[PDB]
Amino acid sequence: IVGGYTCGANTVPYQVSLNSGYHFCGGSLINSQWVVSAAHCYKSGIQVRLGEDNINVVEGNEQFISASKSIVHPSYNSNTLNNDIMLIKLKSAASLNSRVASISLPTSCASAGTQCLISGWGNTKSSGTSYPDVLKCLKAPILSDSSCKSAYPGQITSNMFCAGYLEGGKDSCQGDSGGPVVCSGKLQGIVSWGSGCAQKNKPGVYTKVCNYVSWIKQTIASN
Ligand SMILES: NC(=[NH2+])c1ccc2[nH]c(-c3ccccc3O)nc2c1
Ligand SMILES: [Ca+2]
Repeated sequence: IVGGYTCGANTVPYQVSLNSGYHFCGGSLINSQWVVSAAHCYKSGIQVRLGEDNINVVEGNEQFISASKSIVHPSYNSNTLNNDIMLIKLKSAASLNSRVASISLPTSCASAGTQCLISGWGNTKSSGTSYPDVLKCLKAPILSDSSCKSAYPGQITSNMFCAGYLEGGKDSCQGDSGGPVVCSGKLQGIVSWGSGCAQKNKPGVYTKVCNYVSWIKQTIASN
């Protein structure tokens, strides 16, 4: 996260870190046995880390659980990143409490102007790599479809939305992929891609979760 602030330990209880010997992506806890992240974060050997704040120190509240299965959306396209969503079932259920809690799925899509909270342990520099130890937060508004499509002509599908600042300086960045974009207490987006990080006129692009709620529900129901 570039231009963001330190969230404060466990203030984002649904945030998870996907770890394979190092933190590589973020994710969101939606129930005690399922996490939602981005299909481009897929790999085998994933350990899900819940209740985390400093990812390099065990400080208490952490729950490390291995992934039992990862379900990438069947229509995920790695060249366009369309349908960039994945579900991870945990080997055992997490113990939910005030530090580890699930986030609700939306009932409607959000409108441009809606303010959302984006969080993650990704890069905090737009030029160079500086990964933080603790969770960073950023408040960003959803942008109108015309500004999004004017910024990335031909690259935005109806399963994507832009959020951020066209003047530059604040954005999600590498290491944040798969994490949450929460607006009014509902999971509306998943960190998916962007051109560089925090560059002027190049906002972040996110998976539009409201288009997948029925798939998420049907898939969890059958697995
Ligand atoms: N500017 C952004 N809003 C952004 C967000 C997530 C990203 N994730 C990545 C990324 C880069 C290399 C490998 C995996 C990634 O998810 N770049 C990213 C850029
Ligand atoms: Ca820790």
